[PDB]
Amino acid sequence: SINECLKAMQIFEQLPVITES
Amino acid sequence: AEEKYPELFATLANDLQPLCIALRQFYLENYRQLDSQPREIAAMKAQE
Amino acid sequence: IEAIHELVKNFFQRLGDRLRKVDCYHQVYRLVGNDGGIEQLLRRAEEDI
Repeated sequence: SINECLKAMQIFEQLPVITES
Repeated sequence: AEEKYPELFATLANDLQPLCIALRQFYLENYRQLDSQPREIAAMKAQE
Repeated sequence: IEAIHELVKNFFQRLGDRLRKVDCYHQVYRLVGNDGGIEQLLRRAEEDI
């Protein structure tokens, strides 16, 4: 949600987590 | 209204990364640590 | 031997703690989704040293 909120104006993305395996 | 305003959010994200970076690292280390241990009883019993 | 272990361990943890504040560490993490193996290589080098 934080990334989506900033997606509208700024491009500074955060670090997600996926496929820990 | 077009330069200083967006910068406030930009610095906010830059100040959030230093702590979000640590939480991810801590969880992965613990999560992958447990996966090393066996799951089946037969393997676990032999270890003892 | 006992004191040497402490010396090396303290140095590496201090190096890592201060390495996460410089731009170079989080610029890459900003650009990609993974650390790039810094911790894995750093841990391996520390043990070898």
